[PDB]
Amino acid sequence: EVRHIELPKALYQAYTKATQAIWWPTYSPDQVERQFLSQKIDPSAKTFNDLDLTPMELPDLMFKLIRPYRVNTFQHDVSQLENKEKTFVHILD
Amino acid sequence: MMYLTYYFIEITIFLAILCTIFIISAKNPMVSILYMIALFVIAAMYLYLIGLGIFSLLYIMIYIGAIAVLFLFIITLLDINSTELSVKSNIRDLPLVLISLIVLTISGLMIYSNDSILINKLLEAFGNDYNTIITQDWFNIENTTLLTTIGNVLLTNNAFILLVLAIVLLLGIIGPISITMKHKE
Amino acid sequence: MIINIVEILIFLVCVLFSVAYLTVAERKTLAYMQRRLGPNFVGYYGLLQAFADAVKLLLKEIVLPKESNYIILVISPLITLITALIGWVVIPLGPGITLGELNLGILFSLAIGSLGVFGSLLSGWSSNSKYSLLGSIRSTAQLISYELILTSIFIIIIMFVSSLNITTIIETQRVVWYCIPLLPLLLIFFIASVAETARPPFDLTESESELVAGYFTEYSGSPFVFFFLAEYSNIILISAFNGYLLLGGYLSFNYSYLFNILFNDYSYVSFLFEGLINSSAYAIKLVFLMFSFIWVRAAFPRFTYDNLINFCWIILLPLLFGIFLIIPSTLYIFDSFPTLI
Amino acid sequence: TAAGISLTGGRNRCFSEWQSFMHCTAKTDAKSRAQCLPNFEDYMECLHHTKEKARLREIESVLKQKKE
Amino acid sequence: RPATWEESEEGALSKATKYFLLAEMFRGLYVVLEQFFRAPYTIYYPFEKGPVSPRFR
Amino acid sequence: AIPFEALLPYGIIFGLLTAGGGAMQVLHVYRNGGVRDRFAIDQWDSQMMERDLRLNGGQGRKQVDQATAPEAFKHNHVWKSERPLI
Amino acid sequence: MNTFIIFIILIPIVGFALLAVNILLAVYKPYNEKLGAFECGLTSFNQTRLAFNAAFILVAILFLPFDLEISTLLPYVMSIYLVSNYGFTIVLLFLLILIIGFVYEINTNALKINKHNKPNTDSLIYKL
Amino acid sequence: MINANPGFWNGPFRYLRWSAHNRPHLFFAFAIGIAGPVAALTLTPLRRKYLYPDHSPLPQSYPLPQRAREQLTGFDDE
Amino acid sequence: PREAAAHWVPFEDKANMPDNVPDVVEVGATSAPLLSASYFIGAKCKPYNDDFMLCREESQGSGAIDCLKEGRRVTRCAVSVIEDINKSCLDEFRLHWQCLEQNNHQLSGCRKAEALLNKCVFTKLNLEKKIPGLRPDEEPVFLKKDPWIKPAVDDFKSVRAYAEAKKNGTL
Amino acid sequence: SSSLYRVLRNAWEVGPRSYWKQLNSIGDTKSGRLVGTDIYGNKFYETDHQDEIHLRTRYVEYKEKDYD
Amino acid sequence: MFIGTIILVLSFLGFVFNRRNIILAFICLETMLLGINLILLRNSVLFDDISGSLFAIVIIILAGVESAIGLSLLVSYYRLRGVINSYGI
Ligand SMILES: CCCCCCCCCCCCO[C@H]1O[C@H](CO)[C@@H](O[C@H]2O[C@@H](CO)[C@H](O)[C@H](O)[C@@H]2O)[C@H](O)[C@H]1O
Repeated sequence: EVRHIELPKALYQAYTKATQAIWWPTYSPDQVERQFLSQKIDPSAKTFNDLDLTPMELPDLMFKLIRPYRVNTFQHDVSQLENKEKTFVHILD
Repeated sequence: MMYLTYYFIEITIFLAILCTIFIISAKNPMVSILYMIALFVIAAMYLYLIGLGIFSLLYIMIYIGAIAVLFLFIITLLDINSTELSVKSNIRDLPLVLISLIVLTISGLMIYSNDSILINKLLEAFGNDYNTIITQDWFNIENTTLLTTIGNVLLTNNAFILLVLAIVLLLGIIGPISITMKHKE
Repeated sequence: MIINIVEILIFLVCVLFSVAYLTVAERKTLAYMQRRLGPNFVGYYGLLQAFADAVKLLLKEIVLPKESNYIILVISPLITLITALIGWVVIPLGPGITLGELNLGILFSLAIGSLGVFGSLLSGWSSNSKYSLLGSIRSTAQLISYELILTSIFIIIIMFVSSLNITTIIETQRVVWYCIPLLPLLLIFFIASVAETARPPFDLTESESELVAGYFTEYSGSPFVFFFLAEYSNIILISAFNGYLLLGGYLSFNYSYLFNILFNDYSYVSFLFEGLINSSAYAIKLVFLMFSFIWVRAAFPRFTYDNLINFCWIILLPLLFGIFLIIPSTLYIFDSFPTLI
Repeated sequence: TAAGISLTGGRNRCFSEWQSFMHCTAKTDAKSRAQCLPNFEDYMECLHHTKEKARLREIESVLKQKKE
Repeated sequence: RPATWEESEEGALSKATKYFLLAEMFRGLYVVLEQFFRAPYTIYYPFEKGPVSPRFR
Repeated sequence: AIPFEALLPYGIIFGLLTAGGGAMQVLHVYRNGGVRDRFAIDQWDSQMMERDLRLNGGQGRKQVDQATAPEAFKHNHVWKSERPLI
Repeated sequence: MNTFIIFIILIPIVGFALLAVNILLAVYKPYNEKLGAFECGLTSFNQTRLAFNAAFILVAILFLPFDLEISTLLPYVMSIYLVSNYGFTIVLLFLLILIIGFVYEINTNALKINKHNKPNTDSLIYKL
Repeated sequence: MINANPGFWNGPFRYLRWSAHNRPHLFFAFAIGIAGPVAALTLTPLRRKYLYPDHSPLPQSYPLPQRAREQLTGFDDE
Repeated sequence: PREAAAHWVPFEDKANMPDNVPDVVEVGATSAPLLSASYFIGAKCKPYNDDFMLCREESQGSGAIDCLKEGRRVTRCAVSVIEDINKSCLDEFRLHWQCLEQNNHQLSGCRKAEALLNKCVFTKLNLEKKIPGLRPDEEPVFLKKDPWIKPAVDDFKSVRAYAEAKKNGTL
Repeated sequence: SSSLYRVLRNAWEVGPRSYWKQLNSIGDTKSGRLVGTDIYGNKFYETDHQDEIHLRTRYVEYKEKDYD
Repeated sequence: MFIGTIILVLSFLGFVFNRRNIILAFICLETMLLGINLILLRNSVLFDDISGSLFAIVIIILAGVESAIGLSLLVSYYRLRGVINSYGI
């Protein structure tokens, strides 16, 4: 379960403005400004299909890209494992 | 500055409630064992508080040092499946859990007093208001501590229970070999 | 409480820097035994090698693998280090010169040493690997198996002095050090010390596991520094146990004659020189025991798990269950059961 | 067997009351055993301090409401 | 033929002393310690070079 | 002994622990007032030390050899009122 | 505030110093295979445990009673003078009874690891 | 096999020789453990008779006299 | 009784003793001089001490209120002993208890001052140190010539005084 | 020879300036006669003492701090 | 008195209403013994009595042997079955 918060603008923008004082990259205030600016595609501009290219889209590649962070907690429904497990040796004498 | 350390018994009671809840609640039983270790630490603290640090150290070296070690030893070696604490599985227990909590706690606090009327038996248990005076005597000439006296009574006045605990420990050796080992012939 | 903070900081500084230079001592002594020299280049005469190692490690990533656990991997070093360092509270460098002058000091030592097994236990749980969980088991078996021998020697010594105050155990050895009547117990306690520290010839699972992909401590960064500090502090603390149980701790020749010659009344120079002599004795004994650890690493091959468990449970404990019978019998024969203090 | 022994190896806090009560039991039979009621009350009072607690409750209440 | 415990030119107590007191092991410790007091072979390389021959490639 | 470079770290360990023990001896003596530490103290010695604190003006381990106490020692007595254990 | 208390609290609530120094100073930009674990190696959804020999768990199960024995000897060594020549005999009987179990442990060979693939020791006999 | 057990009941002395040669870790533990109780039984009275007797007891408490009170004076008031 | 536990506030009492109880001086000596004068107190206050304990035992509970006269006698006898020490034998006494302070109140570290003090009190006050309960066969440990247990540093002033007293035949 | 008398004797032969230079450069204290100098400025030495082992008799003292 | 009764009662409830583990059952038994020992030792201190501390150290020993035997029995159960499941003991 990915955690998200959704707290207001005047607070997050100030928190970001504060975290620019550390040396490493952080979420910038202009990024939370861009959080209100959705993509407006220019129709006069060329596209992929002018290059004979057909993109992938995100849901088919999300598996490939996110499976390193998949935990894979345990196996599914270990019931129906009892009587087969009964036939193996578990402590060697 | 004086009363900064007054509520250190109440804090241990609170932390014990918390650690028991975490034992019941933890997903992986390894975490339940670790919270049991934390509860042993809290009990050892409380025992130092009331003046029995010898028992605190005995607890640290026996319970945490051997029993918890053996618990971790077995869960590292055995497959112990677990169902997570759920609302579709455990919420049915709440009425009986609450009834039993109230009844068992109140009876456990009533059982310690000898008063005839039942309500007063709880009210005396909560009558922890007045402090104890600690006066000093000069009659104890030796350096006898709690462990010395335990040894004295256990080896003279109570030698029989020691020489029966010997057979209990013999069982602790002979049973596990009979149950775990397979003798060839 | 100002001077309490001062005493604590002095003690901490001296202990931790002793550890950091024991690393260099290990390397240089093993080297000169091996007809080489090293480290001699990273300070003048090699006296900044450990600090270079520390500074490097404290700038490395703290990579934690995919199927591992963050919290356990990160705190197990820290719990191990805490337990290694809080055992120094009861160690006396003089008659009462201690941070913790507990009358239950032996039991504090013996109970805080009981918690060092949890590091090796929890290390195995920081991965979804089934064979490291067995290396964990083998190591913990070794540690719990030699704990019994250390505790047995503790109790055999306390048969001679009926006290758990470490300063009293030392002051009883003004007459004779307990290595003289119990010289084989010195060998046994050193052997069990080397085995509890998981040091060679008892380095089975570290040696075992560097072969395989797992079953050893594959930590990076700060966990790694903490584990090194824990190891090279437990070495000094188990040699300290050797010291105050069998080698007299801080004791030496009687210097009453010399002090009555040099001095005429108690001054602070008198007290400083007393303290320096006593802690000098304690430190030279510790140095000898650390050199012995290094020597044993240099000399002998390694054990297997079977040979080691057999060694312990079939050779050493029988002798000690016999010594439990022979020491009180020797005290009964001569009417020498010891009094409290 | 370990009755009447302290944590320090000696007589416990409420030894004397117990010993008085046991002297009176040794004097008595099961029909004259009711003579030993005040002694047993004393032993239990030493143990649990009920009457002294009620006394101090009265003292405190006089310090409590008759003033404020 | 193998030699049994009988037909032994060494008493039980003597070999038990060698068993309990770790004779050969102390001898090995001493042979390692003798090297501690011998000259190290190490040459400091950027400032002292090793042996080279005319044939070197 | 020949290899001094190998004994230098041992010398540092020796010197640090020695100086630590010496400074700790001095600090303990400063804390006590020119007297070595007490150790292995039982109940009796603790009660006697409290009595000494009653006979001197709270001046730690200062000892008094006079045969009659000040008249403050009659009213300086301490009883300890302990929390209820639960 | 005693120096004992100061030390034993200070060690835990300060031990994370170099931890934080390392977390703030050091790089952290993981890969998939830097989050990986080995040169080669794999395992399907076969099981969560490996079969182990009995001695591996028996050493731990027997650590408890022998440890309790040696810890029960502590009252004796702290009472040795007061229990003069009576408790001595009692603890000797204690130790003998507990040595009987140790004898049992040795004679059963409970901590020994046994080997399955024996070497063949049977003669080669040819039916004529 | 080479040096198998000959049995204690088929000869004690031979068995003990075999044990010293082939099982020293058990034999000498047995010797240590047995030599304490036996020595305690057999040598202690010789020690009491010919070396030094047992020490007189320590007080262990205030030695309250077993007598009736006696009237005293000295160090009374005034 | 047990020592306090988990919290405890000292509290004094500014009340005076009742008037049916006469006044009595206190002893006023701290740990070390009292440890030095213990045996000389016991040599002189045996009857008063044991009468105090016998009236406590006979009282069977009321010893605090029934034994006041007897305890006053004990206190006065001890004060008399320490007054006699201070009037006559103060330098050796001070040697002894300062020596006790620099040790851990171990009498084994103070024998050279103990000898001088015992000689002084035996000659002037006629009180001698005796460890009872022993046999004629047992050697009292404070008279052993060469003990096993000796101090780390023998006290300086006591050593100089012992030397001077052996050169002047006082011992 | 790995002994202290060696470094003390050599540091008496080569003065303290050379001692600190050698300690900052080589890490060891060596005393030898100057054999020559190269075109870059590096000075080359040879020792005759029995203490120095085979292959430790000839050495270099570089001119640059960033030696190579 | 309070800490012990609380630990005991909560351990008993976590034993009774455990639909998850067997390890929790072991833990709840051990914590129940702990709670009893704490009440026992508090009474030992208040009465200034040794019988309570004697009973407590005896409980320590007996609980250790109990743990050893219980975890041998679990190992036999696992010898035969190979998996210790949510249910079925
Ligand atoms: C504790 C201070 C805080 C900072 C941490 C310092 C970390 C530095 C730890 C080093 C301690 C010595 O530990 C190290 O010893 C030697 C160094 O030659 C290594 O040994 C290595 O070198 C060779 C020697 O040529 C050995 O033969 C061995 O085969 C191995 O290859 C050990 O495998 C390692 O354990």
